[PDB]
Amino acid sequence: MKIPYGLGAYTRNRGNLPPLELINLFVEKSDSQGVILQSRKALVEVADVGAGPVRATFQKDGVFGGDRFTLSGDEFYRGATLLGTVAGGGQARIVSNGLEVLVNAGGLVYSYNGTNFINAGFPEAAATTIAFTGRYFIGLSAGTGEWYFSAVNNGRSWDALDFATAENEPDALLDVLVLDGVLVFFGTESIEFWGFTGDADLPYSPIQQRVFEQGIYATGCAVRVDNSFYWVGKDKIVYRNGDVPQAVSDDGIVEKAEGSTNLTLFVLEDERHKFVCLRGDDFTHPHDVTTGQWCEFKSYGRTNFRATADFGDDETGKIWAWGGYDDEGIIERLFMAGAALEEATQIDNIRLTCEVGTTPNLVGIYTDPTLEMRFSYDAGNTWEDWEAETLGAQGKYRQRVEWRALGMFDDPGALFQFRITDPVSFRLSDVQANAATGGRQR
Amino acid sequence: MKIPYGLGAYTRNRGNLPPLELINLFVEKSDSQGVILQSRKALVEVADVGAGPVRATFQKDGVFGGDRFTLSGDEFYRGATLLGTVAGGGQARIVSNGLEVLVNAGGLVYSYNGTNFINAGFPEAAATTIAFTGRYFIGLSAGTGEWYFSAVNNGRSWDALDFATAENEPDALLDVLVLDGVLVFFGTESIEFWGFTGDADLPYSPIQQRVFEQGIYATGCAVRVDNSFYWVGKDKIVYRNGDVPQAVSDDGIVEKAEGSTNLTLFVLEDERHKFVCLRGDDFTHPHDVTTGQWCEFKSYGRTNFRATADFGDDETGKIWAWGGYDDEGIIERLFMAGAALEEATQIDNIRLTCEVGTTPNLVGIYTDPTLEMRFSYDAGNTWEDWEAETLGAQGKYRQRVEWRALGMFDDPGALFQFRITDPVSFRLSDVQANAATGGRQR
Amino acid sequence: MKIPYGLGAYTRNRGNLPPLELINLFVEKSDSQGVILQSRKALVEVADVGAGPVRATFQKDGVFGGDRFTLSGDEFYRGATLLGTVAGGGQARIVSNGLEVLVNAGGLVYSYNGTNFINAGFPEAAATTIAFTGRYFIGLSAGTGEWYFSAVNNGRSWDALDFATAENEPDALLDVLVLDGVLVFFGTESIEFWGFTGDADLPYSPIQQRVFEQGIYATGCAVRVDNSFYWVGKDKIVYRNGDVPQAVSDDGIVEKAEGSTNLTLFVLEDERHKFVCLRGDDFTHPHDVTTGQWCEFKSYGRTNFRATADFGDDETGKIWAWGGYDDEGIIERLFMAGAALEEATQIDNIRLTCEVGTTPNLVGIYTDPTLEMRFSYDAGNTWEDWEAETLGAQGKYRQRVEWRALGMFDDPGALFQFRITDPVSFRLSDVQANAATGGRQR
Amino acid sequence: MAAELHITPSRATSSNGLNLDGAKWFFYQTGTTTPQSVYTTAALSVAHSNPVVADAAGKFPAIYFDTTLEYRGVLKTADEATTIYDIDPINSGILSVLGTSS
Amino acid sequence: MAAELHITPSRATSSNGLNLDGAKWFFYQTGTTTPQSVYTTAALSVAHSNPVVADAAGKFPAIYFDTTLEYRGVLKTADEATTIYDIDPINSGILSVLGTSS
Amino acid sequence: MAAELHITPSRATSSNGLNLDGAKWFFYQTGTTTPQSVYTTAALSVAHSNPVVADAAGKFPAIYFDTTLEYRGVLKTADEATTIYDIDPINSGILSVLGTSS
Repeated sequence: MKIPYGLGAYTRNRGNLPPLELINLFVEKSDSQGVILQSRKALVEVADVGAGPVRATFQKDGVFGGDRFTLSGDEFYRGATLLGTVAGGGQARIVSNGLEVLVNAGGLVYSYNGTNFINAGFPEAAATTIAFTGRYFIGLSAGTGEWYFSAVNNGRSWDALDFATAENEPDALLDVLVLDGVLVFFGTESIEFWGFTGDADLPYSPIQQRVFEQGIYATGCAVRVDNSFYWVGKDKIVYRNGDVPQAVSDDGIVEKAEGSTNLTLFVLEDERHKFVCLRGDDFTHPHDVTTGQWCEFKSYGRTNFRATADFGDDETGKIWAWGGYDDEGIIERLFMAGAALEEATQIDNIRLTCEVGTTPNLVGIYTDPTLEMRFSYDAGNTWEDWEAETLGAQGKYRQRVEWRALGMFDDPGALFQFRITDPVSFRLSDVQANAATGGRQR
Repeated sequence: MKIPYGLGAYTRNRGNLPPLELINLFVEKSDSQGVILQSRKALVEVADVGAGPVRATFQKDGVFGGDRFTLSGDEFYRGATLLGTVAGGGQARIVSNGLEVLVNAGGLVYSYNGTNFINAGFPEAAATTIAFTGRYFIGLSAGTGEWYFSAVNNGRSWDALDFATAENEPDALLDVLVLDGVLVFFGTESIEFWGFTGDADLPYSPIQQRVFEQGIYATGCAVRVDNSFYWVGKDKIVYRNGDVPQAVSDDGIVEKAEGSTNLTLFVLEDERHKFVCLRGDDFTHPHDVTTGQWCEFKSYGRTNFRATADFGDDETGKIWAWGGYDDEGIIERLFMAGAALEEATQIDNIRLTCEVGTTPNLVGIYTDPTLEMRFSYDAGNTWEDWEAETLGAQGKYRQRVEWRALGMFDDPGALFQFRITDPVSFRLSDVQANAATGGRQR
Repeated sequence: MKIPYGLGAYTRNRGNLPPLELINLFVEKSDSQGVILQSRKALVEVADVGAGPVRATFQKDGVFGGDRFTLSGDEFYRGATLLGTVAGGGQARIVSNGLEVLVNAGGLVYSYNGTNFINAGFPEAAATTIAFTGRYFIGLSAGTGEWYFSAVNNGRSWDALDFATAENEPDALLDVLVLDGVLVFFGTESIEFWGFTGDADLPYSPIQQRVFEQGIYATGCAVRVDNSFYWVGKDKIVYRNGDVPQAVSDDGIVEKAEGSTNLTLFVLEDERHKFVCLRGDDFTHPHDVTTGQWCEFKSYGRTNFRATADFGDDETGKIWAWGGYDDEGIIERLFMAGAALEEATQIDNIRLTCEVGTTPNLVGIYTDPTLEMRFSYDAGNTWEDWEAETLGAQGKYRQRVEWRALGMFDDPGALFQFRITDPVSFRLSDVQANAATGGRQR
Repeated sequence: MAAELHITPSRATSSNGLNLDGAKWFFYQTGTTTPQSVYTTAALSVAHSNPVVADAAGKFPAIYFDTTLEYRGVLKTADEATTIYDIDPINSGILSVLGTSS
Repeated sequence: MAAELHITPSRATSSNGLNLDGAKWFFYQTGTTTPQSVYTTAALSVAHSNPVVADAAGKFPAIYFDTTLEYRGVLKTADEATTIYDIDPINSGILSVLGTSS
Repeated sequence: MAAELHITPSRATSSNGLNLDGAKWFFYQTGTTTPQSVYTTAALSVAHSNPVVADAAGKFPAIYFDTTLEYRGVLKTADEATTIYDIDPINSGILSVLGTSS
């Protein structure tokens, strides 16, 4: 037959629901097989800077030849040169138009040019965010404030009379985003839209009847994923822009986001897989955007998958990319397959259709990966011992992975759990409950 | 029965997926048969110019009587006359309104008239592209720049004060395209739209809220296929214009485009088959536009199917068209047919319904084309020996092509592979797994 | 049973595809029977003028009492009066508002009034087309040109300063069409739209973002069929106006249009059947517009079905209409019925449900029409002898037309072919493969 | 300066231990099943037939390739059946590989 | 321009004239007895198992090396005994020898 | 970067299927019938005898050439008769061909 294996990371603890979940495995389509589970690529080391938690990084091709701008700890690094220091704050941001590279924290705005790095001179003390690059530079004043704007392509000279107040949020302002020629201002209470005017004194004007009522949660909770954007909202429900804002988070992501009092959003780029990660206290649930299914990234030996607004680390000052396998030591990959059964059965067999015997190792302990499975009764509230089967050496492309002496299942549903914790790449297409016995040397 | 043969070129190497693919065969509809595979026409020799890699060609009917303008190597050829030289650059382009023929590289703009060929006098040194013909001539300045425009129908006299800056991309500009009366400017970061004003000082004006966020990859990655156009994007995902930009590339085209650091796009014209080729380091995947299925063109004995922005060669200075057969020596044509099987079977037969015995040869070695097939186990990771059957001589329209002693298939799926490498035209409608034996002399 | 007989004229010679086709038979709906094939009416003689190929004709009811204006050979005929001569050219056109009748060729514009016929005085030498009648007269200058306009309702007095240039096609202009108050100008490269202004100096203005990229093929390739219009395009794919231009030609019409270097379009009026004929070197494929299916009109003993932009002949100077039967001598009518078979069968019978025994002849050789059918093997690449059955005399409304000793069909499909070449009207509703034997004197 | 290794040539033998006679190597192009020529001497002048034959004990004669173009060979018996070997690049390209890459 | 010589491949046979089945080539590193990979295709993509097996008559499949690194091979029977051949540089270095010397 | 093909070495067998013992390869100069040396190791240091012998089953030892100079080999039985093979350029010149031409 064919047992329905779970495609999402659904663990709800309101009731004692059966926790079908994915670990380091996401869903995509194919053409030879129908629906497939694929592995997560291991992490590498690309660029190393001075130690400390990396907060925000930046590099392009048309600015300064491609020099890597980072904010590690409390101070810059342009390559390995020190370039002064930054005041302390909450969330960082790097803005540039090619002739000058700005930076931010909760405290101050620091500009840069060919050889100097001093204060840009924001028209008051504090600042929240800076967004825009191509024509102006737009800053957000902390507290009950407005947004200021500089001169054309000149972030080193601000002005006090160049501002524009908002008229719908009395509490604060937290984030700003450039979606089109228009602007998007995130309040703590409402969301406004401000189009481009084309004047000299005031260059922007509001759109009248476009106000969303779900204000942003914090200062780092808005990502331009696509032609439109995402945010988090005053409550922990990740939304999506449209005619009306629709919601993409369901149960089991919403009730888990309350325990973390810190929530961020960022993208991770894969080849046509734009993940949208929701980083919290320990979890990291990336919402895939092409086939929209929640999954779970978890790095080994730690409390959370290490990442930030880019591929930087949260510790020791490291930046990487995706590449290869066998670099992070152990990559755990776990999936679920259940029956929702009602009558007493005789499960004589269980079967996987994975990729078989393509490990590149011949010396060492990883010449046979040996995944292992685990029975359960009573909807996964208690478990049984592991049963491990090998995956074969290299070149043995014909090796069935099966278990043959399972027994009886008197349950509201038989519920299995598979795991491989090993640097070998892993694939899965289908499972089979009961099959027959034919063969020619396999 | 009827075995599902593959309609696309799906070879993904993330997992060890079964690689069903087409070689020199594309899919179209019909009315007598349902769905058909058809061959690729052989290449000819039409016009020959001086040697070197042909970069860009041009001919029409309402300009200069139809004289073939080409850029072979480092210098022009108008027919066989030399017409000066061109500076070195990245991607070429030929623009004309009938009274003057421009050209470009990465370096300079060279105009032409009845008898002279000298510098057009771009208002600064470098240039990226020229597009427009009918009213103005529009040039793109290299670096962090804008676009300049000439006088009406006068490409030989530019001006320094005739420009218009952009306001959304700070990095660069790479490509320009004339879709309608409007213009389309491809930045490295965003895509803008600029309509036609009708003034004298500034003749173009922007459209406010139409900004796409996927900037072009390079300078040669935008093709006006249809009423709308295509591009490649900052990542390797070929898009398509609409209300929102949708994507047309899937897995197995995206992960293969990373290995090539050079990507182009062009059209090949067939009778109601507008192919859109993605040329890379070795591959050429043409996206058909009427029945949108990826396939693969591969010329023999080489590393890539030889073509450019038109039917010119990448070597020795040759230009052709489509015509006939038996010109390129050997044309390989390969397709796949698989079962996705689960139980042990007895495949006693396999059958093709092709076109049979219509070769025009009577002398020589090609009087019997003799295609050949190949078994596989273990999802195509290893293969078996060929089994060849003839196709019959000319006039024998009744010849079944079958194999009769196959055996047992204990697999996740039986998976076959057929090939004919021969100048005879080839057709395929259906296959049959198991059939019966009737007949009257066939 | 019921064998699917073909409804279109599908003959593709890319592969050696089974050529199901219609000859002088088109498809319409009904209510008593479901789907029916009906005959083509014979041609008559209505008006005869001086000899030569008729190029363009014209008559109405509100101009000059209804006098037939024709251009036979090189000179007019108003009835049988000579009315001067015309210069030589490519495609003719007759334009009138009631007080004056214009004409054209590739060369000159000739006006007319109550008693005089002299030169209208186009503001330069050559002209391509004239369209508009009710307010102005609009002419198209040959070469790289624009369109001129005359005074109000005065085609005999043009002016040199009355013109308006185009801004998107640099090559040429070929055709013009009045669809609404707006105008449609066909370039060799693009298609423009020009609305009505209401001024005195310049009376027309362009629509900004409506540009089609498929320019017309020649000067006679645009027909106002309906509320919208058709054209042919730079390649041989007949299109159709809409939001975006969709295509109506498929394979087997496109690959046949390349062999003819001359392509025209016109309408033939039937009672609620507006045919759109594509005339070429030998073919004439009329696209029906209500039930859109391609068919084929072929006159006997010749190389092409004789017609032009109206019902005029291409030779000897004749004009007709539709009427009756038994006028053109022999009308061939041919249709196809195939099985797409896979297993060896025993076809013991074959059956038609036609109209039976309604011939009006009692003397002569046509008292029994006697259609005949023809076997085939090997997808129609070779055939067999005819088997003829009579249709019965007049008044015998009960006569089955069947063949009883067919035999075995070991094929990729049994494939039959029927033909009647006889002035009797012909109908077909259904066919039957195997039937039973009941009856009372029939 | 470098050591070239020697391999003793074999005979055309069947699935059993017995020797075969009249075995035929068919030499082709790269992957196309179109016949190419095979030369008999140290130089590249005299080409013998493309279906070669062996002796009564299964001795093939001296077989030399042209290293600027690829090859493909099979084995058949006298009745044109029971394909023994099939090797798709049966030649090792010395000049044709170094001339296109490396 | 140059003539490449052809050698017909043999079977795995014992000390007598009989053929062996299940014979195993063990391919190693240069002199270290550490297992390396051996590829099955014209390219260097798909690597089959390092202990290879033959057919019931002693047919080994298509065996291709990587010429930028040395090899060493042996033969054993099914019972892992009676070492038939042992050749220490069993590969002939085309690129790996010209890249270090000459 | 390039694929080197493998050929299993054969034994010294007669016209029948039986194996021969004491078979002798005589290695010569290019075409002159003058004896040259044949080395036994991976390097080019220790040269064994030019008339080589096989085992009781027909196993020849590891035979290595010197690629800067041509060779020519034959086969004989123990009684110095019944010449089995004779190949005039039995070596494939890697360095000696590229050093004079190409």
